[PDB]
Amino acid sequence: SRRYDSRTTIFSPEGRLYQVEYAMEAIGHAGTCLGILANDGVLLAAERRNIHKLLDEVFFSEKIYKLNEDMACSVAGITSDANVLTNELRLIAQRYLLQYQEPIPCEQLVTALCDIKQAYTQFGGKRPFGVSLLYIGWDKHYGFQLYQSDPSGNYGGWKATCIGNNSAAAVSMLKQDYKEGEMTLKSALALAIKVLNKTMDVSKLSAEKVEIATLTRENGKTVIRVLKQKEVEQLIKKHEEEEAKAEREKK
Amino acid sequence: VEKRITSPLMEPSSIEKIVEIDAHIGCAMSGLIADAKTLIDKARVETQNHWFTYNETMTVESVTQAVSNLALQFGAMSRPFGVALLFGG
Amino acid sequence: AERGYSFSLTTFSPSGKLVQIEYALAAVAGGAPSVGIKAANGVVLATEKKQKSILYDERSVHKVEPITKHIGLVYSGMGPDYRVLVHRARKLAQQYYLVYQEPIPTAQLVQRVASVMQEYTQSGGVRPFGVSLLICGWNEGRPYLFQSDPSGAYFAWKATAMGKNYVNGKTFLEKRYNEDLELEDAIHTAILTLKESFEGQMTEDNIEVGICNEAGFRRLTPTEVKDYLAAIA
Amino acid sequence: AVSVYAPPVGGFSFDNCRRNAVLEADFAKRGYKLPKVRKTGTTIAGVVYKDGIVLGADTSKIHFISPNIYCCGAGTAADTDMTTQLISSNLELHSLSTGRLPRVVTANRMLKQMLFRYQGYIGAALVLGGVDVTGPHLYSIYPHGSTDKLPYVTMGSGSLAAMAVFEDKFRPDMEEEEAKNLVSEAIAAGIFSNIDLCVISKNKEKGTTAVLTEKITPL
Amino acid sequence: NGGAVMAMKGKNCVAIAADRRDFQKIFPMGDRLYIGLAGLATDVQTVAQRLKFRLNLYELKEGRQIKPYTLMSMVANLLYEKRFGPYYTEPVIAGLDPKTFKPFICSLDLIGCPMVTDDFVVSGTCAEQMYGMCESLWEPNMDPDHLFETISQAMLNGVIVHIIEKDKITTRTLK
Amino acid sequence: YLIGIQGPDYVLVASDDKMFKMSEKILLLCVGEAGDTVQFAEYIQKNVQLYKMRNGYELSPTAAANFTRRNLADCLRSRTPYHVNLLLAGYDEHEGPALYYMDYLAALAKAPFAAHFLTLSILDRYYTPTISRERAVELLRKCLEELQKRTFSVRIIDKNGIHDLDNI
Amino acid sequence: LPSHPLELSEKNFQLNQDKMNFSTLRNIQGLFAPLKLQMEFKAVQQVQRLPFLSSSNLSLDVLRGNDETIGFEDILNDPSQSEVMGEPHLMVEYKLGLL
Amino acid sequence: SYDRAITVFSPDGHLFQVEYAQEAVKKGSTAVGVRGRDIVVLGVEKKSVAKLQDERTVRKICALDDNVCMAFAGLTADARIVINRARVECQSHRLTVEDPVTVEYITRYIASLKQRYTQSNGRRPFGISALIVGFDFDGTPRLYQTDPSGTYHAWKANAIGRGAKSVREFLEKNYTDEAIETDDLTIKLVIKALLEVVQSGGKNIELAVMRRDQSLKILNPEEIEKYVAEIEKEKEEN
Amino acid sequence: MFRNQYDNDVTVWSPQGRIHQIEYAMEAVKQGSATVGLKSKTHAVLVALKRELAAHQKKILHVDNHIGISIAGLTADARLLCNFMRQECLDSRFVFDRPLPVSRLVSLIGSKTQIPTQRYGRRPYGVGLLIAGYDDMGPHIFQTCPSANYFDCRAMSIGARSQSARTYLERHMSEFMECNLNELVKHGLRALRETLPAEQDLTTKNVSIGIVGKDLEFTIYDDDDVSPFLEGLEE
Repeated sequence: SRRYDSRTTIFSPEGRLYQVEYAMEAIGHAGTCLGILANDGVLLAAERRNIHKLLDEVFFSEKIYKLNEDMACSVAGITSDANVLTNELRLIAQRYLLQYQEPIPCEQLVTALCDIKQAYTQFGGKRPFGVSLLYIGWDKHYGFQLYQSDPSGNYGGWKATCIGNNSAAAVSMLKQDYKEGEMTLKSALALAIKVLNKTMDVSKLSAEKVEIATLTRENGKTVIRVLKQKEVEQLIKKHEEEEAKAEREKK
Repeated sequence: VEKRITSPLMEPSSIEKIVEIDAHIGCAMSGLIADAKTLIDKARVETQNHWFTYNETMTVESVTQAVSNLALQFGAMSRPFGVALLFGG
Repeated sequence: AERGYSFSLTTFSPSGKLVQIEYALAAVAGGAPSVGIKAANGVVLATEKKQKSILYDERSVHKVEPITKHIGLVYSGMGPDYRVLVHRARKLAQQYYLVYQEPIPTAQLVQRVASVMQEYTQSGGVRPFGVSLLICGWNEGRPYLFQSDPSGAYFAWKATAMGKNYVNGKTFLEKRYNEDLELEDAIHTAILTLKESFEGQMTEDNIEVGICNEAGFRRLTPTEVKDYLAAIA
Repeated sequence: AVSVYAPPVGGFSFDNCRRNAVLEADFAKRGYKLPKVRKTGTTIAGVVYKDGIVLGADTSKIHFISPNIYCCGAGTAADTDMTTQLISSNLELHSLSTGRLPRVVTANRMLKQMLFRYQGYIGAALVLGGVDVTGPHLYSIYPHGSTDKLPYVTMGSGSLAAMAVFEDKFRPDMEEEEAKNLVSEAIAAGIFSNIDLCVISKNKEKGTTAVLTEKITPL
Repeated sequence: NGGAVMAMKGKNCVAIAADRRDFQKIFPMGDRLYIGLAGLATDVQTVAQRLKFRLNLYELKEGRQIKPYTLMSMVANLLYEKRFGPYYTEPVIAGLDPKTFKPFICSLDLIGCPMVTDDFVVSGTCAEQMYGMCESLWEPNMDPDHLFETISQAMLNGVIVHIIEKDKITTRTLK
Repeated sequence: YLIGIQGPDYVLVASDDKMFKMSEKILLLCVGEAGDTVQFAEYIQKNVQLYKMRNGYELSPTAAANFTRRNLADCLRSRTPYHVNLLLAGYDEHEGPALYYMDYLAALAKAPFAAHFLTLSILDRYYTPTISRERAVELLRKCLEELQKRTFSVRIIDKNGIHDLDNI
Repeated sequence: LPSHPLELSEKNFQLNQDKMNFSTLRNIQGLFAPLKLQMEFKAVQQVQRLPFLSSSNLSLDVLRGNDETIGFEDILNDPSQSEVMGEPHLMVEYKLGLL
Repeated sequence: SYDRAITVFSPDGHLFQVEYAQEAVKKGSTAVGVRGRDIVVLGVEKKSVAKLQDERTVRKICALDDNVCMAFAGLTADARIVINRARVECQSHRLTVEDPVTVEYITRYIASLKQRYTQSNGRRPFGISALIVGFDFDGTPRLYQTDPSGTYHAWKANAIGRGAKSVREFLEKNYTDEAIETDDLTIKLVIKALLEVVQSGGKNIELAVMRRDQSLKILNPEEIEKYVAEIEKEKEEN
Repeated sequence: MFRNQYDNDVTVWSPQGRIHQIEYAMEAVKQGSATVGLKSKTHAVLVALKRELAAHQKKILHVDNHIGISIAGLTADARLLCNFMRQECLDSRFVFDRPLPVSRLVSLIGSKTQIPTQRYGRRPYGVGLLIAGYDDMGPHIFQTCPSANYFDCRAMSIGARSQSARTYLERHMSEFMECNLNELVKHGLRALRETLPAEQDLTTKNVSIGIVGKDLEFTIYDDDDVSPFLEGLEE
């Protein structure tokens, strides 16, 4: 409150660091990004928010990134910082793989990047990154996983999560329509698209507003892929038809 | 020293204010005990190197002078040391 | 007001805004108009150079400069920061070429320069480079166009505008630009965009055009841009 | 993760050197069979004449430094390619800053300084020849960083015969076809093979095969 | 410090064959791209591991696959990093181009020195005579089976022949 | 004399003790310079304990072998007089038993059977993946007899865990 | 002793370069020029990324005059892609001089 | 006031930044430590279980050496950093002395790290206080505490974080010796302390058990539910 | 009034072209205790007036064999300056095998104390040093104002109530030159007593004397050792 926010290294009478809280507010200003754990795999239903009519598509994905053979993540925050943070993720994963010749367990990479972010928070003269990354992946230990770190480095485990815009509503509605141990990747995508429909009120899902990823295990290989425009269009159409049928049933 | 035990569950052994820096040297702490840790550690190190090299006993004045030389460094510490010692040897 | 946050670069505003980067982008927006159009045969980097005085020598600082044989760029904002970043871009391109014996992809060079700018946008003691880079190039038989910002964030574009009346420039590009649009008339489109965002009379020495096609980047001579202007009007 | 404090740096790593030397001492007396270095032991030649420079490399050993600067290579191969590539990139950056073609003196200075910094531990015995604003120059780089700007220079396997040919058959300010025939004669003496005359003109038994482990991986 | 391996070219198919008795020399540096490290076992393993580290970083950042020429350049840079105190390795790089699927074969130095041919390249302690034998045996144009026999006989004059055919690669340890 | 015999669900080492365990299911057998060998064993044991208790799970025998190869290469690289040969017997929950031959130059190699030549020749003469514990003990005894003609205390790393077997 | 004659030659190449530059300037220009250059280098180095990330050091090279020059240290081993990395807080403490 | 710099003092003689780090510690959830005979327990408040959350990923109780662990209250990331550094230090000490660390030793190291980070304005003090417990080695159960100020104190029963006063007063009333006569008694004591702290039990208790020759054993929710049901039966009896 | 902006930092000039931090350090030395220094043809004498139960402070210090000092300001900066002086003298006698000249040492201290005034993140040494010594060219009594600039003095005094001592020394500035060691010391004691209130008279436990002479090397005199001089000292 106009005090103890000049630096990141200064506390308040209540024992609060306002700079990281403002970084989280900046996250809140970002675009909606979902992550839902499922039995078959795990998905990342992000909001493309690339709706200019003179914008190119020369990249793999805007929201969705790939860290290693076993991991992928989404981004909701400051793009410039998120780029270096994802580069650091890739580098850390490759360091661990080079040293041990085994893919980095998801929690270890998440914790390493959280250490990076909280180190930038710890020391004076450095701005907290202000990026929330939505990690997914598979490992021998805990199978499929869903993690979510914040600018301050606080990371938690999740079955379904959201970061960015309308995150609180998205999470509440996910836990309202989520089953633990029952959701398959199919129903996971259905729930993700439903949440995106009911959260992104700026416009209806046109299949370019939406960027959904998928991470499954075929032949003991982590298959990280992104739903084709056809796939997301089918998801949107299925959700809209089911909603219309429910409205008809309500009468 | 009047060691202050905050609660009955506290161990008085851990809150000791009087310490040993050498067999022939002793001091009592009062104030920021955390910085007193560094101060008395420096004094212990100095007397230990003295015993190692000259195989004698550091004068109380000499060990307190060394730990003062540690304490002179502020503005190492970035603020004046917030603890006082009574080097009784 | 939120002035404490306005002054400091390493602080987040209560709403979560980096005001210093916003002011760097305002400096970018207060720069000279620059229009880049990604055509089918190649790309165009046209801008409104500020050397309109007869004294200003032509063989001097160029708004459009090459980094490699197949990459060039134009800027809007601070000339000095632009030139320093151009030097860094050339250094990075040579590093990549010596490591891989391969032409640096435009995307990779944009990434490297954007990270360099993010480096100064992150830490306290310096300022964000008050300049945005409209980097173009050509790889694997494909035209490229990118836009870097002082924040260090960069985006791919089909047709974008910078400087003054840059929102109007982008609206004009959206009005005119076509996906099939070929080169040698995308230059005409860029000329018309800069005319829509011009101040004065359009002269071959009031603009600086650089195109990059399969052959590579090439800053157009006054004669060529004069011919294009004559064809336009 | 632990036991790493200083930040990373770049440059040559000389860590392998000590163990490498001890192991060579071990292999020298028992085991042998250590990989060696492929080297440019072939002859190179170069002359300066009226309207440019001409270089010869029987092998090619000629290396593009700039559009108007070229450089032959003798000594060690990897060393000479890396050196020429680095100086070529440096001169490319210099030209980009200038908007002018780089000068041969700049190339000679860069090569000399870098090779002296490396104290001739990388074998780059080069014949730097090109044309610039000043005019055609023919330097002679050495691994230890010594240069001679002579009318003609040679180095390599049969470089002495090439030098004799140059000395006997050279006249001041030769012409295009005369210069490139003198270098060819000198480089031909080194051979005694096709030569890459680089004219930088100023104006311009059925064994038993029994498969054991057959596997496929459709792609 | 033993170990030898060679490569041969064909028609949309390229072969790389090493010997066995006791370490890996054929590391897949790509889906249709392999490496031919030959020399001291520990050095081979270290070079392969760090090369794969660099390759994975490059693939993640670029979004494309390393091409054989780019892989050769990367290997040369890696070996030249330790120019003083050289790695006891002579990588032989064979494989198809991920985009155009064109055969490529090359051999490198202990410090890195690109050497590209289109018939065959050999590395190892007895590489010179093996290459002479290949010359005595080599022919211009091969099919995947004919290419396999040629490299196999040359190595023998077991052999793990990895014929990299764009349709599919085949591996066979002969004798 | 550090003879190892990998089996279907165990790895019977036979030290001459040299059996310095790193963590549960991991057993490293170090031979060479007396001072360097034990120091390296202690260092790797501390590192694997740190990994175990920081991540909540231990390094697998393969991961431990790779990390040890890296560290041994570095140690030889930092100081030449570090002649240290290793033999990492271990059991993986998923992979299963894992024996790892590694020379002083840190050239890791998974071994169906290993020794640190006479002992290896007997193993070469007779070995089978489908072997029993008593069969491996007999193999070790034969290898020791051949080496004597030219101790052998044995442990196994079984799915149950490390076990102490009758000294040979 | 070192692992190679060039080991220390290139471990401290930059140190010697600056040392000789300042020696020459002191001998010719005077005390002021080395002082000024040291001040500029110190000021530019005070502001950069934390040691566990890869700093660009752009403006430092611009002052030094090697922002448009390439060397073997630029290409051979890349600090941006490191193979072993320490803890963040640990290396920041090391840089501050606490350890 | 003088609360905008860790370096500056106040005419009272206070460094308000460190006291604010302590306030942040107080913000954290409750952690309860009891030092019994052949047993040490770290009860933690698990009130905010939430939904679609993994209790495995986020825990307060973490091990530092084979014979010592800790539980904290405050900034989770700061505690994570301190825990990792403490593990590194413990393994280094075992490397160089060949014997397991003492609880006092790692408490000393953690307090020294907090003292290091409270030295200067540039570094803010770690905003977590650790209840470090375990066995020295010869078999002496230990309980300790740390604070951002950077000093440590051994304890017999201590509670930190949220509602620390009420829980530590409950321990003052009920610690005694008859409540540490058995490990089950210590578990019941910490569970009752957290019942005085947090409303619910079992599902709101993240309890850990560490016996004389046993490693950190984080009790499962069913076991803690059984223990709190035993407490409820005892209450019904009286 | 308007000097608050420019009186907190030592590297900022005020609109009146003044650095008030240096003046505040010169006030700090003034707030310290009064000490006296004076020399004869053959001797350089320092007399210091010390601060109840518990021992007093060591205003007089033996910094070197033939150099001695008296402190009249902050104790910490005084200790650092004494350490630096002792190190300089030790290095001179070790390498050059020369008793370090007192004037040279004073110039070194002047530069040392000048450093912080022009540097940020530092404060001027808030201590005044009366440096006695003897070598080559007879005795040397000096004064290092906490502002780097220093002065050479036949007699001097610095501290709180030191103006009376200065006036008395001026009254007999010329007499000290033609005085025996004893008489010089008594003159110093009278100068000190000028600083004491009229009621108080010099005792043995509130006086330390530092004396370096032609044959004599610097020595600090305690209560018992200063009693001789106090015995005979005219009221």
